[PDB]
Amino acid sequence: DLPIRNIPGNYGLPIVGPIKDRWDYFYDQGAEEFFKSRIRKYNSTVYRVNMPPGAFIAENPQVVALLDGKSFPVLFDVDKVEKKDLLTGTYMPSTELTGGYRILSYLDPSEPKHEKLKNLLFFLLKSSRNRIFPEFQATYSELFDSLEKELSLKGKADFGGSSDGTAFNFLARAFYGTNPADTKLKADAPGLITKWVLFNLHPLLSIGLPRVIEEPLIHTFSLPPALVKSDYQRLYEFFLESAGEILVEADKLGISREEATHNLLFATCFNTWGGMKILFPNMVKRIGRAGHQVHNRLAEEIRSVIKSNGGELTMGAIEKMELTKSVVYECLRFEPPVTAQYGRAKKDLVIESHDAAFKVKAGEMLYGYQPLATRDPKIFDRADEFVPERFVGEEGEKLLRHVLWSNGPETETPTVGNKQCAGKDFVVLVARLFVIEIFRRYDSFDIEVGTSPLGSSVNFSSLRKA
Ligand code: HEM
Ligand SMILES: CCCCC[C@@H]1O[C@@H]1C/C=C\CCCCCCCC(=O)O
Ligand SMILES: CCCCCCCC
Repeated sequence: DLPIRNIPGNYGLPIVGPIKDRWDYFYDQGAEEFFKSRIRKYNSTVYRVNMPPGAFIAENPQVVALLDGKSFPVLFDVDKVEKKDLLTGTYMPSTELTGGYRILSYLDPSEPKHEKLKNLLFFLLKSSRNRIFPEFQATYSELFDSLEKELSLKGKADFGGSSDGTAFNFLARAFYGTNPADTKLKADAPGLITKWVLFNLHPLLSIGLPRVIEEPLIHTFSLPPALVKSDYQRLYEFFLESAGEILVEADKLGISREEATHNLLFATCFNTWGGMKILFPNMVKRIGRAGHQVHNRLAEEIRSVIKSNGGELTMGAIEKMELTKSVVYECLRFEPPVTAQYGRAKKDLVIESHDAAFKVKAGEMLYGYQPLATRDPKIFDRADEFVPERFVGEEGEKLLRHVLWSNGPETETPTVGNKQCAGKDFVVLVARLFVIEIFRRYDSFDIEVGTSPLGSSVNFSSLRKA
């Protein structure tokens, strides 16, 4: 059996310990090296550490970090961890930001409204099933038209600053059969959502600014929700007026119209649009870096399969695209869009890692940095390499149980009883559609890459048309 080890690490002195750890995390090391340096120092993938934000935003920055793929899955086990009010970690954004409601993502499965609200989103997704393909193809075709246009003018095309409007338009049309251009939102949604997301997540982000500016402005106190209230109201009235069909189902599930609307706003703007804002530019970055031979292989597969399908792109056609499916899973393994999962121990636990077991007490906050679980070299070969074909074939597919992007194994299903992403299948689908749209149009591409507060900044510098 595994030896019991004391959990290494410490929290330093009051006040100054957490501050120095925050400086390492944001400025002097960055998240990955913050965690890896401590793995090396402590010779352990489980250890005590302070997490941001602390200061006057979080009451208690103290966590036990789980940084390997054996220990991490404890965070999925709803019998071992409580998942209440910890979506964003050791603080929770004011409910003033969300209409006075505790939204679904913050609810533990023991709360009755968790089941109701998750069932509502499952309905939203199922009801959209026949709109996803045509609306994705229409909106993303327009995006690539715009990018070609920009490349011709500037010699480079900024992906993110057009793709955010594309994603919102796509979601409004797919989920609600509504074109935002036909509404009072016009083209304003990305700006409105970005500001509101910043008010929620600023304690966890760096914008770029020097620490002497950022620390007092975004890392010490919460930004006042009052300042984003009017912007949120514009979004709210869009959802109230556009979500008629879904609100009928909310009524049947026994959810108030107002509670339903705030929840649809959050699922659409925060979970979906926000998640896509991180994922899509990251996919362009990693696929871009994979090189032109990989691009050509994807183009050849995708185009051949669609030709075999009489030119009609369907769910069944996608199942034939082995490399495409594998590349999407490899993006999600290599660079999980949301890196931080938390859970509070409900009872005394014994957590097993690769070489030791550790005991934690009821009430301890557990934290996982997902990239260290999904790039764990004790689980994956070539763990730090992006390998496009990793998940191709029977043996490769077995490894999907260790892909964790959805807050559960990729082989498992989200349910009302767990806290796995309600949109799991939707995300994988639209990520596949995104790769398909690129390579049906282009043989290959080149990119330029920079940092962004969320995800990556990506420019196309060449788009080689078919
Ligand atoms: C690329 C896009 C997305 C990413 C990266 C993503 C990722 C995640 C992650 C990591 C969690 C776990 C949160 C936690 O720490 O507890 C989560 C939960 C959740 N996500 Fe997704 N998600 C995406 C898209 C979507 C979509 C399309 C939906 C539509 C329903 C959605 C709805 C939810 C909901 C409702 C939860 C909370 C589930 C519950 O309370 O049981 N997300 N997501
Ligand atoms: C703008 C929010 C994007 C993520 C939405 C996705 O639905 C899940 C929400 C899960 C956690 C919320 C906090 C996300 C912070 C993301 C940046 C830092 C990180 O990756 O840990
Ligand atoms: C980076 C914090 C700026 C806050 C914006 C307030 C808008 C009135």
